[PDB]
Amino acid sequence: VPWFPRKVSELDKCHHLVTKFDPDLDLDHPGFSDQVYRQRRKLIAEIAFQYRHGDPIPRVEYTAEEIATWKEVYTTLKGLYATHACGEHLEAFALLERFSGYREDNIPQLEDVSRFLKERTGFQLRPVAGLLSARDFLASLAFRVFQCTQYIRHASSPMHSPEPDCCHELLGHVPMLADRTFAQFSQDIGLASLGASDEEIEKLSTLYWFTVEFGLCKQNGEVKAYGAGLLSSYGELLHCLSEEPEIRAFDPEAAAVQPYQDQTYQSVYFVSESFSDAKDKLRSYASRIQRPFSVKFDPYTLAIDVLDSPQAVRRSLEGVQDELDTLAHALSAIG
Amino acid sequence: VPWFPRKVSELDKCHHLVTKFDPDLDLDHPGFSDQVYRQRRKLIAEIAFQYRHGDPIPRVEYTAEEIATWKEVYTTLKGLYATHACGEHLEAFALLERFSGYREDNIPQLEDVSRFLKERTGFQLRPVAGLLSARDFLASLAFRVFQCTQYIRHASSPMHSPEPDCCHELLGHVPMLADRTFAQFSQDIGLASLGASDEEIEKLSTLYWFTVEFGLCKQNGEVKAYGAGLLSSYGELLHCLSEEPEIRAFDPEAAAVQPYQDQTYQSVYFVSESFSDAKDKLRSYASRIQRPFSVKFDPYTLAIDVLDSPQAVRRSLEGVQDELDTLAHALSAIG
Amino acid sequence: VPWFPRKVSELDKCHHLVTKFDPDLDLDHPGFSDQVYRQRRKLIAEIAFQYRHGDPIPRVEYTAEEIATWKEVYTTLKGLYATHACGEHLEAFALLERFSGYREDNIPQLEDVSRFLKERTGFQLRPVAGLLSARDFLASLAFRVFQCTQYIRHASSPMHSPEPDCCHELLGHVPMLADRTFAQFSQDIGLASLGASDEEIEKLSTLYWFTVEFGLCKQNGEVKAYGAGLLSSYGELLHCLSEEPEIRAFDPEAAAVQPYQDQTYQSVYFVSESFSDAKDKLRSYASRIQRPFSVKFDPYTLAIDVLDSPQAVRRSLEGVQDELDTLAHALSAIG
Amino acid sequence: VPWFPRKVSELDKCHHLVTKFDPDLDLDHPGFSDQVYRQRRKLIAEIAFQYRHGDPIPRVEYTAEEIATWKEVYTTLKGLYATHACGEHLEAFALLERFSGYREDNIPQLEDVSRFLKERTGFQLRPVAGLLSARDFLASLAFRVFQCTQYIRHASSPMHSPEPDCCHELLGHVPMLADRTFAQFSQDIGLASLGASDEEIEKLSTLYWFTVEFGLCKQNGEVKAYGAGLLSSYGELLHCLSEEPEIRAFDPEAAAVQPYQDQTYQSVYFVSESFSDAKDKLRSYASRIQRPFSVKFDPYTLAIDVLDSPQAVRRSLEGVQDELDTLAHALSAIG
Amino acid sequence: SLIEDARKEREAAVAAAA
Amino acid sequence: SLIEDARKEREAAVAAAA
Amino acid sequence: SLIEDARKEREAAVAAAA
Amino acid sequence: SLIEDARKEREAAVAAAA
Ligand SMILES: NCCc1ccc(O)c(O)c1
Ligand SMILES: NCCc1ccc(O)c(O)c1
Ligand SMILES: NCCc1ccc(O)c(O)c1
Ligand SMILES: NCCc1ccc(O)c(O)c1
Ligand SMILES: [Fe+3]
Ligand SMILES: [Fe+3]
Ligand SMILES: [Fe+3]
Ligand SMILES: [Fe+3]
Repeated sequence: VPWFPRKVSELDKCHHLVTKFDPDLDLDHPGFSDQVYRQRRKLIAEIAFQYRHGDPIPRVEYTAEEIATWKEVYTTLKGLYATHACGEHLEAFALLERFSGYREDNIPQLEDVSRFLKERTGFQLRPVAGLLSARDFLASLAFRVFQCTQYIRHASSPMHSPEPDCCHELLGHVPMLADRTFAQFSQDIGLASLGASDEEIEKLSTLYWFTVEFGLCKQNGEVKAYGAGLLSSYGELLHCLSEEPEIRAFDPEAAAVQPYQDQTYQSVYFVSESFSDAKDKLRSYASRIQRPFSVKFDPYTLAIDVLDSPQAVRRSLEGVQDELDTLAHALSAIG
Repeated sequence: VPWFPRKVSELDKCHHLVTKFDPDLDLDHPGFSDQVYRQRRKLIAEIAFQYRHGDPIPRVEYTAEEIATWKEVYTTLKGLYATHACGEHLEAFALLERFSGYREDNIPQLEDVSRFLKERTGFQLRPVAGLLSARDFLASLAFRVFQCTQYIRHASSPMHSPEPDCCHELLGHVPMLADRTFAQFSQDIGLASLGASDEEIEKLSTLYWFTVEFGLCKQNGEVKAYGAGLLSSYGELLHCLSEEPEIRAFDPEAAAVQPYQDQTYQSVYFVSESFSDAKDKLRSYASRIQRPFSVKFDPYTLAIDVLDSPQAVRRSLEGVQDELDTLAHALSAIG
Repeated sequence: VPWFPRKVSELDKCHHLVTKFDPDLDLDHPGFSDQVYRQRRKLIAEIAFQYRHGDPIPRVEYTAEEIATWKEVYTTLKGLYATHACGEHLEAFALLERFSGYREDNIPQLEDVSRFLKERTGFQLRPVAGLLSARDFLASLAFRVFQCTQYIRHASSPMHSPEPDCCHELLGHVPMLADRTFAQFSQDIGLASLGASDEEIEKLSTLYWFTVEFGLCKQNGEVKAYGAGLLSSYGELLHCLSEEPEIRAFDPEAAAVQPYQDQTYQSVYFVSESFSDAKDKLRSYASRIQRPFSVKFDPYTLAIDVLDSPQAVRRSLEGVQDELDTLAHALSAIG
Repeated sequence: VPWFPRKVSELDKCHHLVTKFDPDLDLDHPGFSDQVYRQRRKLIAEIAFQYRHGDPIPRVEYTAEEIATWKEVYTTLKGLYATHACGEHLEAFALLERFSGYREDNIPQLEDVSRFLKERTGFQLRPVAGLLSARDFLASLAFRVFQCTQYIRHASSPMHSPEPDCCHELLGHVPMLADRTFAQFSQDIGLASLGASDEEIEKLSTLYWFTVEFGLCKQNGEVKAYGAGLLSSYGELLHCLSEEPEIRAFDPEAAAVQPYQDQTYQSVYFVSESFSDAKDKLRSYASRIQRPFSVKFDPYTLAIDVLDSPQAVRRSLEGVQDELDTLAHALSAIG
Repeated sequence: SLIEDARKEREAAVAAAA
Repeated sequence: SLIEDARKEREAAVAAAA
Repeated sequence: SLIEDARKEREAAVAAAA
Repeated sequence: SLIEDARKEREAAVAAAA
């Protein structure tokens, strides 16, 4: 049976011990030839690898090249976010810009943003770099923690980045992660991903790429795109809503088997009328996914407990019924 | 209507802004004449006042006098904890000593211990010093955060401390806070304390002194004391179980009105057969306590939401029913 | 505010006191000229009006004309039920024929059938005749009791009946009422109908005609019709599945406003993928329907309690949480 | 494994088929020598044995001897019910006398009373006579149906009856059965009794004799007796509250093993502060009682379903969560 | 048939209003 | 009376055992 | 110690009242 | 990118099998 962590404690320990000295090459990618970019990657790797769970996120200074790119991307993308964006995304940056400091002239840090997300939506960011496997990334998603990188895309191609960077995750992902319903929907995916077999890991991971990175929804009577990739690429932002690419109703099985492409735009899209429809369907899909047990999350301790015996189920149930009694007394007091 | 904080954000901000430059005198107390003790108090105050929510707890070095006192108290108290102690207390330090490093020769720090408690029981410690009011202390208890001080008792009276210090809270309180059922019981008190009137604050606070600092229970067929004060004073440790002091069944109203004494041992004791009996009784007592609304805690964001309208109740209810459906699917998958 | 009954006690009393001597004319309808038919109507009315709640259903003997019609309709309809029927409908009569005695040569009674439905699905039939208003019929539906008539259609038109009779309800309705999910779905409609305003009564009633009497569903990969009218008329049975009539996805608002016709086939159809989709949508529709209170049903006493104050909500909640604790203990015992 | 019925259908069938021609002798008992009493017993047996589930209770006429005894007992007991009675008992007969017709000069029937109890508390009475075994009696209690006899005690000893009769059950039991909380408490006993082993049947049955027939409670600041036997015997009515008999706190194990006596007053009494305390304690006791499965009751169909697999648990859970959603929507609509 | 019931209920309700 | 019922059930159950 | 806290809270609250 | 991850996980898992 595949091994999976049980809580954040082993996640940092085992993952930071077995893995070591794994620098990224990315030579064939556009740019990545200047020695400065290699130094930044080394700086990010040392900050990431040596980081321990629960410690504050180290601050990283930014030179002119990255700040200038942030200003250009922020100004261009911000002027287009009025269209093709989703309701939660709009107020997402609106509050963030007023509080997190999102501006073209001012690129925010990680510690300040991480505090804001955890305080509001209970989300924390792990500044990881290099290659990320599937199980570890999904496991982090289960704990409601999103892996992130400190460096940004190469200045050679400001419009698009061959590999995900800070700006891509910050723009495409951060506004969506702020959504409470979406946050819970993402968390369920992580829990389901835990303990998934080799094929199952691919199956569940396939939905993320076709749902999180690229996604469509119909709210307020108009269709909008919520996928991080759709809102991250200016060219893809117009293309996603364009009728040229294929658009189909969201389907778990279809997305997990639908063929994909790399280094190219996307023509196959899945659209969900409401996020809740995706939520329960995945949970039903997860139930359909064979597993010798289940999984539960405890926010009181940020721990994960296996669900394989009735006694464990009763343990959680007892706490559940306690809340109802507390709420019932509150209802009696009120009115 | 009395003002109360809604989340940790304002708790640190408003409390650290209105309050300022409030050193402790404690001159008439035994000792407190050496300039060194005053310097330590100033060091603790500066570390405490300048601390911000979410930051790591600064490490404080210990000289010989405090470490020697820790060794003596640890050795003497540890040899007596085999009796008069409660079941949860025993394994409390047993795991802590193996992991937290509790030993007479080695006095642990705050950052390491704080991490352990939050990871297991989701508890965090705020290194506060000086005088603590009632509402703020209860409000912190509501958020499951326990206020603590860095300095220890005066070396003049190692057996007992005129004022609570690190050793008192660490020994009397920390083992009890580690209890899951007790942790939830303490949390309910904090929630009830929130918004309590002047008299109500006293009433709810009265139970804490007669229940948390001093408490008795009957488990495994023998009576044991769980109050922090009972397990903190060697003389009171024998006195509490002694038949000389008055012992009575736990009663919310009786404790909240029962007369008290200071700078002297305790003769009136309240004993609860089980912690759950205390839990529901207080919740019923809280329901009896008039309040224009209710209060709820969200572990996903560590936030507190007022309970005054059905819409807010439905908001929590929707999440509650979602958990049952998730658990129901897990049950279907299992077996 | 419109008056509504609170339990079965007043339902029988007030309805059987205010209403009296209300014979049906039905002269312009096909047949209804023979004195025998008028005598049967009088016999049904006297049995119906004088009946009291909780009493056994009086047995009514059948002559050759009705039994012969039952044999013809049963034989013809039974040979076609293999197609256009729904899964629950199939086993519905299969068990009924084996137990209730459904056969062309043997027409069952009401007392035996009523016992079977209540025992399995907790449904009881009230042998009512004459004109039935909207509020009373919906109120009966709320209590899970279905009004029924003893006499059957006129022998002049065995294929179709200008007015509903025993055979229509027995074939079109009885198999569907046996469905547990459908039974609960129908019950929710009755509860929502209670207290509905004049326009609201029409709105909720409109869904019944477009959903219960005529309905479509997609199960097992094929589309089948569950409406009583669709399965009651041989000509309409083929027409309903035919592509000539308009077919549209089920919509509460659309059905409640969609124009209707009488004494003619139906061309507008609403299809629901699953019964649960209809269930929650109506409940959401009911929530959308303004009402100064809510309504709840108590199977332990077959009573209906208004839902206008939190205290009433808590009353039901306390019983709800008791069941979870009982189930939780059962789970602990098992395994 | 012991056989147990699953619903009322087999309860009547198998019990009325295996058992047959089982008249009662009761010759050594006081009286029972007049031929008239034997004829009444035969009349009761024929009415009881031939009765079928769901049929109306046949009316039985009363001569002068029984009506005169009813008047004497009613007048004497009614004048003493002002003391030693419990709160629910008081209003129990008060409503019954106003509605059920409870009076010394007028002895009510069974059909009218049975309708009243089922309508309010959902209780039905089975007019059974002769010897009643343990499993069948407990099984009936599980379905919330109370076995009863039509004949009354012998006129030779109006003060006390050597064997239970209609007056004993009507006075001692009927007022208590009307209590909603007590009704549910009694129902839980029946469910637990189902499937109990030979020793377990005795153990659970022992609590009934020491709790239902004889019971004490402390409400409104005074101690009152709720046991049917205590409120049925005038001499025992004063004796039960008297200090001469032993009085002890209610204990499941103690009652199930505590020695008993027959044809004599009772000196050992169990007192429960509140009915709920008895309720949960028995449920915990039932959980302690080994059983390869659990049991659940469905009021919608008055059926009993075994609880041995998670799938069955989920089936009930799905309905449970549906109620919360319906209630949640009702809460949203209100206010 | 529901059409007739809807109007019948509406006219009956409004009959007393006037 | 329950005493007699308890023994009656026990003896009846054990009667077939022997 | 709670005794002093109770009076301290009460006197502080009532101090502004007068 | 998930395509490469899926194959990478599959080949890594099956590499030890052979
Ligand atoms: N495509 C590289 C892997 C990856 C996975 C998820 C992301 O959100 C992301 O930006 C990048
Ligand atoms: N007595 C000073 C106030 C105080 C309150 C609670 C404690 O646990 C404690 O150690 C001290
Ligand atoms: N159309 C007459 C009224 C009516 C309403 C509902 C029915 O199911 C039915 O058979 C008849
Ligand atoms: N003692 C005979 C058996 C019996 C059991 C329960 C009763 O309530 C009752 O009146 C009689
Ligand atoms: Fe991405
Ligand atoms: Fe303390
Ligand atoms: Fe019909
Ligand atoms: Fe009795």
